[PDB]
Amino acid sequence: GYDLSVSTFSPDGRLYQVEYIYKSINNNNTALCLECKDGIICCCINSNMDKNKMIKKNSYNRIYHVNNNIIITYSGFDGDARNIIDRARSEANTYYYNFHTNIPLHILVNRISLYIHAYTLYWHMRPFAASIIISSFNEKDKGDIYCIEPNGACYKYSGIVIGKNKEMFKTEIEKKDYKDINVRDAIEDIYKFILTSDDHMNKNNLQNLVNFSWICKESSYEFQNIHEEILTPALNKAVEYI
Amino acid sequence: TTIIGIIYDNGVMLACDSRTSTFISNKCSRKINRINENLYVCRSGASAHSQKIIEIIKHYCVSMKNENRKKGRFHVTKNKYFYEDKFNDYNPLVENVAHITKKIIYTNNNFLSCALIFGGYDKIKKQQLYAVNLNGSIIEKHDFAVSGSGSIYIQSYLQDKYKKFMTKKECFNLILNCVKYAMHNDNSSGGLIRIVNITKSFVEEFTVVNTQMNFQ
Amino acid sequence: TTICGLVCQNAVILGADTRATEGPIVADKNCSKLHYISKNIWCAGAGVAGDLEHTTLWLQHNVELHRLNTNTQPRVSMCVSRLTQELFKYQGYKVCAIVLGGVDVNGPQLYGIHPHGSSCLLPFTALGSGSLNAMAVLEAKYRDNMTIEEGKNLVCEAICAGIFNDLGSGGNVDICVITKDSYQHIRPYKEPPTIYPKGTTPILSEKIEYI
Amino acid sequence: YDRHLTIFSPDGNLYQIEYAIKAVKNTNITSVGVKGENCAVIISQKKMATQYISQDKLLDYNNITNIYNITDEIGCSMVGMPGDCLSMVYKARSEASEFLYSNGYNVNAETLCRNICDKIQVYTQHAYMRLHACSGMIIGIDENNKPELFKFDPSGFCAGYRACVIGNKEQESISVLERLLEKRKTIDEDIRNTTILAIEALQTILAFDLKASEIEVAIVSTKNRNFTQISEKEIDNYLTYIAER
Amino acid sequence: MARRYDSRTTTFSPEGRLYQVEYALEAINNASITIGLITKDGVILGADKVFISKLIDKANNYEKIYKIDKHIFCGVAGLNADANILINQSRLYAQRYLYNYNEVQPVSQLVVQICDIKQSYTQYGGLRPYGVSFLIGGYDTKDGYQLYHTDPSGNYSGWFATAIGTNNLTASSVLKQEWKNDMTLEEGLLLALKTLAKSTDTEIPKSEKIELAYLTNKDGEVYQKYLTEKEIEELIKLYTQK
Amino acid sequence: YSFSLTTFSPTGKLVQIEYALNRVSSSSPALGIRAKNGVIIATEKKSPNELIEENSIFKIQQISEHIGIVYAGMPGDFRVLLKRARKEAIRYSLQYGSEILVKELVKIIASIVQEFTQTGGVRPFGLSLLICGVDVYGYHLYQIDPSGCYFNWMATCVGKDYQNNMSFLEKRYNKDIEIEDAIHTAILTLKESYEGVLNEKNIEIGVAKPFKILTQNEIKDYLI
Amino acid sequence: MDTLIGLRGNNFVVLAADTYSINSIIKLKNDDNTKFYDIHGNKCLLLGGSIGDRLQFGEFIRKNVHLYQYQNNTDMFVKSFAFFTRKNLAYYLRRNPFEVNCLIAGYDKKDGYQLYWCDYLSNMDSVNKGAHGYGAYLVSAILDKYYHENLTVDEALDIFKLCFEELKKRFLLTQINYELRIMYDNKVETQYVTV
Amino acid sequence: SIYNYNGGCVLGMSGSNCVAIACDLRLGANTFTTVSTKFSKIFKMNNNVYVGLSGLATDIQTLYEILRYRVNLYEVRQDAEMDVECFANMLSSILYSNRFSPYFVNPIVVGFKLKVNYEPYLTAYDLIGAKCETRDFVVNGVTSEQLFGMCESLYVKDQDENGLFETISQCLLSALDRDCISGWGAEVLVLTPEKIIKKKLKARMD
Amino acid sequence: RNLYDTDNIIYSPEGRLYQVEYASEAIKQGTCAVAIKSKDYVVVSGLKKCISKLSFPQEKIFKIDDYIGISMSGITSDAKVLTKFMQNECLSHKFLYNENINIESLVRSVADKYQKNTQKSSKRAFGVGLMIAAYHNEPCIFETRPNGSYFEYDALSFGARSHASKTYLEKNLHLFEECSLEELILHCLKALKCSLELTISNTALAVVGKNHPWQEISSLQLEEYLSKVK
Repeated sequence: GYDLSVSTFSPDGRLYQVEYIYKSINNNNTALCLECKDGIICCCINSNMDKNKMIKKNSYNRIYHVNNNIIITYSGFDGDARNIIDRARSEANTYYYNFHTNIPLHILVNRISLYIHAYTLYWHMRPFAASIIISSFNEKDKGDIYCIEPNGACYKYSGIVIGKNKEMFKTEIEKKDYKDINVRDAIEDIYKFILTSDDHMNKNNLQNLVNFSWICKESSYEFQNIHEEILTPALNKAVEYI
Repeated sequence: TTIIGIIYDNGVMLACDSRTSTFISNKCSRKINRINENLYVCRSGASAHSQKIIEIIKHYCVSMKNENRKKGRFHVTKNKYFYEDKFNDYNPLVENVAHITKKIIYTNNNFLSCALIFGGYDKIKKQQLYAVNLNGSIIEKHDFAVSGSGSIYIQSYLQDKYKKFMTKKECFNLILNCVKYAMHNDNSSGGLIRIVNITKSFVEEFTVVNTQMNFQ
Repeated sequence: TTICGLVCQNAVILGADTRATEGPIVADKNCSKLHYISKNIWCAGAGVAGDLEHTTLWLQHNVELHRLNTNTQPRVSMCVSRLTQELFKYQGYKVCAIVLGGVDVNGPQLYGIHPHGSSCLLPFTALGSGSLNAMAVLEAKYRDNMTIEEGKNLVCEAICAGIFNDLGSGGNVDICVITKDSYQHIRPYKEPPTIYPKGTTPILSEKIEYI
Repeated sequence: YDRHLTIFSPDGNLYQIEYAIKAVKNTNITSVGVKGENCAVIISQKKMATQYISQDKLLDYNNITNIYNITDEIGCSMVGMPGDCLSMVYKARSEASEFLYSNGYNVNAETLCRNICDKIQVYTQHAYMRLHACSGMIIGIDENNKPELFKFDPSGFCAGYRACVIGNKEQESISVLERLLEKRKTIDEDIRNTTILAIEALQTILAFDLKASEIEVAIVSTKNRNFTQISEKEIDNYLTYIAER
Repeated sequence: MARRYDSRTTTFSPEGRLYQVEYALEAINNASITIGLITKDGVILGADKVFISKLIDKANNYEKIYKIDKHIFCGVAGLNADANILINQSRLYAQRYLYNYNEVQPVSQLVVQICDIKQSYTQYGGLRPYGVSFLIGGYDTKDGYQLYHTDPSGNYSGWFATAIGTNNLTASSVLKQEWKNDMTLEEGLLLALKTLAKSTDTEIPKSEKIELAYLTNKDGEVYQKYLTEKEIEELIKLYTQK
Repeated sequence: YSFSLTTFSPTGKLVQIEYALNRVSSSSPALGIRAKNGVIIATEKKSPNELIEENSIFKIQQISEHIGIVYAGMPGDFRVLLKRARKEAIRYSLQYGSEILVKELVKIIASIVQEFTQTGGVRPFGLSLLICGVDVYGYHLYQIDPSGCYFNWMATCVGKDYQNNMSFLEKRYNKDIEIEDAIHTAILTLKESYEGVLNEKNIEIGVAKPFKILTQNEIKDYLI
Repeated sequence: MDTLIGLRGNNFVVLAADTYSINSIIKLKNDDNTKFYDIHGNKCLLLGGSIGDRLQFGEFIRKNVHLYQYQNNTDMFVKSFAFFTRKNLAYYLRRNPFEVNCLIAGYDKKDGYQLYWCDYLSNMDSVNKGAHGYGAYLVSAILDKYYHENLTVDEALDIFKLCFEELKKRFLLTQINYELRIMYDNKVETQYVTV
Repeated sequence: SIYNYNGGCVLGMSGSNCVAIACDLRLGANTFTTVSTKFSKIFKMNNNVYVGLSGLATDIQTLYEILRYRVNLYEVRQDAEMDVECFANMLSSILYSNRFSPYFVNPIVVGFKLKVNYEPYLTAYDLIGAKCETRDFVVNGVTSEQLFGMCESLYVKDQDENGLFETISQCLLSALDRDCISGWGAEVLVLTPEKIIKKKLKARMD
Repeated sequence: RNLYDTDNIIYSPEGRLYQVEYASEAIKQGTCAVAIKSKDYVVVSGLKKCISKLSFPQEKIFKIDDYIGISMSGITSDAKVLTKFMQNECLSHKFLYNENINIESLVRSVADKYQKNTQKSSKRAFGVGLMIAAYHNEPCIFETRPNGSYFEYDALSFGARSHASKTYLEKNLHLFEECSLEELILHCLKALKCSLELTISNTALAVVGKNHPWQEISSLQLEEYLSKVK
């Protein structure tokens, strides 16, 4: 009876609706961000759409950006995450209007965390069902990656995975330190981890179900999606390895 | 009123008179206001308007400074203060405070008649002068800024004497002589001269008693 | 009106005359112009009669509310901030030229507040029509460190100068000595007919009603 | 549905307040506040609150922190659900800034705690909003140069303390603090002794050796009114001073 | 969902009844008795006090009978806090009518206004009704002396003599047996004492649990008296003489 | 979305108000006594556990210069109503220039307490207030319930075992006694129901000169 | 321009007004009917000023008093009617004023026959006699001279005849046609007087 | 010039154990046409509180209605008569609540403060509630200068009821004889703690 | 699941929003619609619902803008609301600026409108699915759903008995890119016919593409195409 409203604590001091949101997110499509020596690399594996064959090639992209220098991705429902990303862009716009400089990453993360958290307080609002990764990289400060949970918790990482099969992806990513590995070498490792972890993914759908993006030295520390010419030899080498 | 800012090699010096209002209502005033430990601003124009602008922008700067804090662990009478924020971790940028002040002035520029000179130091752009004009336009000055009634009388004089990389001593002498000449020529400016020198690691505020001597 | 304030060692001394005028006509010969704001804060008003009285009552009771909530001794700077924000809320109107004098943990503080909402911390000041007459005496005779009795004498001289030189000033001298521990409001500090026969007035009717 | 909402049960209890306090207890984070003669110290365990997500190895452990600045001079520790705790930090900052703007001088710790508890009471009374599961300690220096240490819970009950704990153990940690303070009965000596007592109290309460990397210590004093975190090296030196007899 | 916690106070029952109104009436019927009657001299209100303890200040405290205006007074049966709310509102309405018209409100118009307020809570919104029933007595030039009886529904009626609260039926029986048209002030006061004694199950009425007040017009001026324990004791001994 | 959470039961009762009264009856006891030259309000607490600042947990509080208040119930509710009552007294003083009469304050706060028993989406206040004061019409001691009902008392108690304390006061109280006698009676009534020995630390007393809150040494001098 | 006249005795009240409807320089009508507003229950509101403001205010007051009397099932007292009219006129004074001058007449059992004079600024008082318009300047003294407390209604009508003749003879607007309300003996009568 | 439309003046004076208020009875129109000679500007609030309202007649009536409303609510709520000083502060607050759209009125308040001791109480106002209390006399209206002169010359401290009546009546009548737009009768109320004497003076009608 | 399907803001223990799922379930009862494209054109076809002998067929496809049209499946009133919103957005973009609205921006705005009704307890999800056909620098087919998601397709179909149409599209997708317009219309009509005969009355059919504003195909041309299909 206590699990029918986000605004009610259960006798053991838990909000069951947020836990059910966590269960919803853990079944959704995988997303990961990884700090590297020269950049951050973001990768979204949309394994759920392996059934739908008529979807346009690479149309579905869960990787978005703010200010052309902050990557923002998610695992969860598309509409809620679009709402959060619109809030992030609004916060960046308001900050630049007030102060004439771009929003710091930690301030944006805190504000979006509060925005997510506010919907877990009242009996009439649906809490957002999405975990949100927000990340950036700079020449001086290196990489900063944050993950905002559906409960409003925000935590900083060197690398993070959310969504389906995140345990296996985390286990494979943890095998080696990536802060002394470049992003171009890291793409092959990400493809190998996807082939070993997600059972729906295979050689014939890696090219059209996976979104890639990064912020590194080669992109002048600004947002970009990986071109096909860089992706194709990497996934070919991963398939040959596997 | 005379308010002056000059960037020198290792800091920025602001200076002002003390006279307020044919009748002198006050002769010991504070036209230079401490917004933050690394950021001061000089006022000119209507007094109540500028003072409420100072209070609003102090509130904004305090909010910005509290929000700028990251989580975790990292790493002739003078009065001197060392910055608590040694590494400039969370002190707001001078550009940010000057630009929100410009926004507030421009939004209310129908009735607000205030010209401000922000001076300060941050780790990104080092020492900066910003001039916020009457209608709410902001211009960054890399050599000097001047405003108020008296400043006009010294314009060419400052333009004659400014050097690109002045030391502390000669910049102090220049700014003091500039305010002295402006007070000599302008009735609306007078009294003791307040100077604020802002540097990488400290701020020192000088008070000066003055007299103009000439046999021209 | 002539009002004045000065800062002596561990004390503020406010002073005022006791004349209120309806234009050329003296409307009140013993008006009180020193207003209580708290035990350690007093003020005097030199502007629109109503605005000063109601603003002083508002400030006094809001300061009492703040004292009750926070339990701290009130600060003069809080009164300055509240007054200036309220006066700037109106575009120059609700004119109140105030001398606000108090003692708090930061020391004795004297402020001149203008009707447009600008404040100025001062060692002494004077306000009203006879402000310049008082300021002459104060600027002649003020020194930084003075005893309470010397400050009282100088305040009395300034207010008397305003009384005798400004036509809008007259009556007695009021003073208030504010310290941290208490205040001493000395209202009468200094002071520089026919009976008709019964029934002479004709009447048309009279009615007697018993209470 | 009397236990679902913040309305009275037949026994007169608001069980939602009890369950919010249970949620605060479930995080398994211990924080301890101590008051010196002219200083105050907060120590916290620098661990992620026990929640759905566990601790990842790639998680930046320096970023974890239950201690926050409200102003330059007032600080706090906040234990509970992390989103609730962040929301309460932002609320406290907004209250302090509003006090500074309206009154022209900085709020003190007590008035800040009372304003925060006024906000919390609305959650306790209005059925349409959830209680913030967040317990908090606040420290500052008042105008009289004496240290203030105050503590509040989700019920909205503010109290001043010479020393206090937010954690899983109460009436044993209270005994530990009682023993240390009665044993205790120059500004630098006061600062050092109070920091030592906070560190040793946390070590005794938690019942295992503390690593300097996994605890955060912050202090206010008349020597430095700004609420500042001491370095990891200083905490390591203080831990070394323990067990050297 | 908050509609699960909504009791729907303003919703009809199957029998065309408001259950909350009927429960408020039940609350009224359990409260102590208040009687009203009309004499030739004027209006009488009486009530039996609820004895909580001997430490109550019985000097100038009246908890059942209240003044609304110099020409209107009322007796309460039900919850006292709701009654205080509605009494303050009635005082506001009387002075609002004096403001708008420069003459005193007729008693019927005040009864209509306060009963409209009571009816609004039964028809509009989702709040509980006021759990009070009034006996509003008064005088006006157009209609003379008047006594109205209100209810939680906003229904009101007009009476020459009636009773509300506990044991109101037996009080009404005694009233119809004993009340008559042309009756004096003393006779009406003795009848009020008799009715309070009969309804309170006491052979002799005790002055310490009787509130008694009356409104009378003399010299074209309305005057209200609230009898003290001394005057009530005088009337008690007069009642026992008869 | 606003509806009353307090509703009439089938027997006409408002169960939420009954439960607020139950919470009142379990909370720590407070009392008031009106004497012919004054009025006092007293309360007790558990002994402090050597850490909590006693001065920061006073239940007796000053409303205005000659008005004080104590409560039995929920502390946060008490702080909210205390702030509101200070605001209302200040509003009266702004309007009429004089200190608020005790009856007017009691009526206003009683109406405010009533409003939370009918307005939607809220619960009743979980406390009972005792307000003591002096004005031109004399000395007043008023109780206010969670319902919003208020009572004019000569002496009363509003918490744990308040029937027993009320019987004690009924035997002891007289209409004409001094302030010292009333304080002695209040202390004896408090220590009667208390489990164990009632020290000075387990007592707060306020007395209405302006409204005074007694110091610990004064209470100890009374306890001799 | 709209001349209004009122005269109150112990046993009557009489109101009178010119019957001209003016539009710039032309008389739209010599039998105007937008000045008198008879209310149910022995009450009359005689309005001057702008025709549109007269219509709006007169119908507003009439529809409000009728609503009162039907809601309460009683006749509103004349004093209450007059002070309600003044209150509503003063309410609009600082927000879109009704530039209308008012004579308010009635009969009560409580207070007998009653006349109230009220101007466009809502300055009201009870009077035995009163007038409005520029023509007031030419009639008021006549009302002062020939009035006495025990006038019969016919003597009052003779006084009004003197007022009308003076308005014809001396006033710039040679006002010839007049309407009269006579309240007396629990009846309200209408009369029309030319010259 | 708004005060010249109707004219009018109110006066109050104090004696020993007695106080008096007085006013003219004219209602004028356009500064020169007299339209009533019974327009009393004195209003009873309670037995120890009277108010004299001079200025624009519509604002006199509106303010009197507001004050009657407030006083009746206060007295019925508290079951006691309102203190004269409480009423004076309330009148100040009411006048200041309309600061930017004021009622064009210049009130005086005359009454007895109760302490039973009956102390005279007199205070005069401006249109926005700035009040000055006096021990001797109070004046408002367009005839303020003449009233000030008469009261300054003729006021005698601690007069009995008869002497107070004669002095206040002579002050009012002499002041009114020098004012075009005020007069046409004069009302004089004399309050003592047991009774009130209301008189109408045989005044000029010019 | 009866506990958790009562209000739209409640997640089930499996992390499902049952009311949004029911709004999606409303879409399968609508008549079938199909949309395909080539390099140059998008062809939309649909089965018009006919509820009785004397009825006229319910309209299935609607014009949004000169190069934008839609088809709907589900509750037609919700579709009307979304249609008016889309038309107003298109005309507002043509009013403020002098250019056609970006199709992706329009579809995102529609999806935001979908999602905003899923957040509050006082609102319900739009119980309708839209397929949006347009030519904005290339042929494009979008789909919107009650949960605020949207997708882009090379070929799309939904409604009652749309599984057979989906199977036909799965078989024949590789041909559509190089098909001419006549072959594309024939393929779309055959995919629709797999869902079932077709008739000029009961068959909505429209084309949009390069140098070709949105146009319903006339009854005579539709008769020719239906004859060719049979």
